[PDB]
Amino acid sequence: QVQLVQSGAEVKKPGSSVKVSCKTSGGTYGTYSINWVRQAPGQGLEWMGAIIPIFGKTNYAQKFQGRVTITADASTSTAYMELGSLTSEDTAMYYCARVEDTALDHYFDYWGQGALVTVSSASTKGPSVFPLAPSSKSTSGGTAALGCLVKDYFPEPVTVSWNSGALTSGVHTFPAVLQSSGLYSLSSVVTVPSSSLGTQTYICNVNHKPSNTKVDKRVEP
Amino acid sequence: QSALTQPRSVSGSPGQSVTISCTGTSGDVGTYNYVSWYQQLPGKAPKLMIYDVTRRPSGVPDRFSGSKSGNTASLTISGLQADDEADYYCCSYAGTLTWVFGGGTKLTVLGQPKAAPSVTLFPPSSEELQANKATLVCLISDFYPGAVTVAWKADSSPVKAGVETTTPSKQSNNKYAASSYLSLTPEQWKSHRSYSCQVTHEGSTVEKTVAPT
Repeated sequence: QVQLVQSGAEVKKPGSSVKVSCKTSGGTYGTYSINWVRQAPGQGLEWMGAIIPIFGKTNYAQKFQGRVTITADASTSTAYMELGSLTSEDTAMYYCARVEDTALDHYFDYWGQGALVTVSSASTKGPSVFPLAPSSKSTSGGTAALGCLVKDYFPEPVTVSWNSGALTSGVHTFPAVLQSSGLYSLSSVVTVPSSSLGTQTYICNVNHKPSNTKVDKRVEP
Repeated sequence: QSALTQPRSVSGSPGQSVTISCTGTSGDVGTYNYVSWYQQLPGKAPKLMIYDVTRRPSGVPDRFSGSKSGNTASLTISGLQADDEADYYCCSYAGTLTWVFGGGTKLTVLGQPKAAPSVTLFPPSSEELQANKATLVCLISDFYPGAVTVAWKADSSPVKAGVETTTPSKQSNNKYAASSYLSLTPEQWKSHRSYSCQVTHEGSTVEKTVAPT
């Protein structure tokens, strides 16, 4: 199937320039266009510009003309968007979207997963992970909530799995809070049978790609 | 050049019908029949719902229909379901290789059955206390409607410092969840007899309590 996969999240200093990629696979070489749309936190989608790589054609919205440059390599079906003189107004999620046929289609059918670009002078910081032990019992299974506290990381986002994917449902990862220090913190908890915790070993795996950090933490009574 | 005009929010009960407007100019909406509509769930990429003012892509339920009159297009949702709660954005072609988006509309489905919140209070890990910190973690889940108020207590007394609470977020079962954190030094945690997380939902106040014991 058609897949648009983007570069990861990144923190950039004010005045720097940022570059985001969008590789398309499964997508019928031809007159497709790659459009770049940004979304500030809690705001709406905003079209920035577009490229037709087969023709080398580019266009931009008036708000971003002169500051954004979109390039492409058809040989690897990859598009790039570079945005310069960054300020904190540019902190946003940046999506690539695709138009399959520029002559026939006038809408976006496929979207990338989005890359979050945070413009800040603060430094990247990996998270500290702590266990939230169940420490309680209800019945043979009854109720039991255990989890992991992912503390003091910057910037967003972090991903959390349980037992590297072996434990999948009844897991609940809460959205992060932004503390007064400018650092983020979240929690992720699983509800398992009370019998399990004598038997089974429970590990949470946190991935913070912006800092290239991975943390495994075992949750014991 | 400027964004298309959409209402900030629309609401309806399950089984009802709602409509979301999108007003542009003669140059984009009034000229082309290339209006598209995208749905965005919390924390995901947009999904195409009604390209070509009236057409549905395959897989999109027939409850979503599209309309246009003059400079204004409209997304109509019939038979509202809880799974429809999301941000909806309209988009219009505005000339060669040019598109303009609307500001977005938040769609919430009210009137679903009430659900009391599950509350779990976690004491500071002794690993964190070894690292000279203490964090009280109060997690609230499985409640509807999606709004609660959280208060913290030091043995009976309201504590308002070091408290950070998320906005409510939707779970995969169409219920809501949130979390609150109380930052304490190890000494403040050890010196008190107990700490309390009190969650209020639609007038009902429940609480959990942890102790240094």
